[PDB]
Amino acid sequence: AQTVPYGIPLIKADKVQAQGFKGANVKVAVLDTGIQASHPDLNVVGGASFVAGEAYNTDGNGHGTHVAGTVAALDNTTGVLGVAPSVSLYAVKVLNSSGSGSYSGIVSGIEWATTNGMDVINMSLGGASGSTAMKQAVDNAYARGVVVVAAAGNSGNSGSTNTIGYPAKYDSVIAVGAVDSNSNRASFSSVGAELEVMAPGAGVYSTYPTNTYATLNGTSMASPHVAGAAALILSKHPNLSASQVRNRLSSTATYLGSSFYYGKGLINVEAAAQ
Ligand SMILES: *C(=O)N[C@H](Cc1ccccc1)NC(=O)[C@@H]1CCCN1C(=O)[C@H](C)NC(=O)OC(C)(C)C
Ligand SMILES: [Ca+2]
Ligand SMILES: [Ca+2]
Ligand code: NA
Repeated sequence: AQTVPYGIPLIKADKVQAQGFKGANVKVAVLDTGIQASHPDLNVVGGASFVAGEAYNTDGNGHGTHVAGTVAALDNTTGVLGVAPSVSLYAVKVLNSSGSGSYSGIVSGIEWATTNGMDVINMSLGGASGSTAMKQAVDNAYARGVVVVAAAGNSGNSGSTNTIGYPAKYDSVIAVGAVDSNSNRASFSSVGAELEVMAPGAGVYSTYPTNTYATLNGTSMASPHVAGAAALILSKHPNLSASQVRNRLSSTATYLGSSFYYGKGLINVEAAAQ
């Protein structure tokens, strides 16, 4: 009855989980379209909503719910298995039903997250431009010790140009690209100097409203693999700093090719969590 999405062992999260580290006590905020809190495979401990007319524990789009499931679907006898199934999960709603958000809404969510003591923030969202306030927000979150992860973008490549979106592009944020179950880069994955690591992003099955499970493709889906990993690292080495966590992830990554399309490569949690 429980399905193991291929991304889990592809990043070796399963080997870490078997060590006894599952993210217990680590706080992760999912900055997204909200989360279907009543899903039986998810346990949402709190959150906030910065979108008018929608509470934070409903997901009318599904995206938030799916991203969250990759970070933390419960390890049990049903549904799927998250990368860090015991993490304390918060839903922070910054995107509307249609999957879009405003700058001030996103910034508010980052700030909330920093203020409320999150350890890791996941932002499967992004655009062609940033804002100064957005930059301030992210830089400040990192400086205070939160690991900040974002999807690089689903723009593919074109010639020698950078298709890395913001906030991923900021240097205090990890930009994650997508690979498929064969470990190959997916075509839609953005490219650029800032790309940092890769994770599973094509054909990712996860939680999905209402009470079901579905497969989506996107750097959006690769991002939470990284957030979940950081969370595992922290549960095994609580003394680490954000940048140390960041460093472990990119240094032990599996090389796949040039950094412009693959950054340092595919994350390897077992290696990173040593
Ligand atoms: C996750 O993969 N998020 C990706 C986009 C992204 C961009 C920059 C940095 C990180 C991630 N966003 C989406 O998939 C997003 C959700 C709701 C709309 N959607 C779009 O960007 C769609 C695909 N674009 C769309 O509206 O463009 C048209 C229809 C042409 C106007
Ligand atoms: Ca539930
Ligand atoms: Ca489950
Ligand atoms: Na980056």
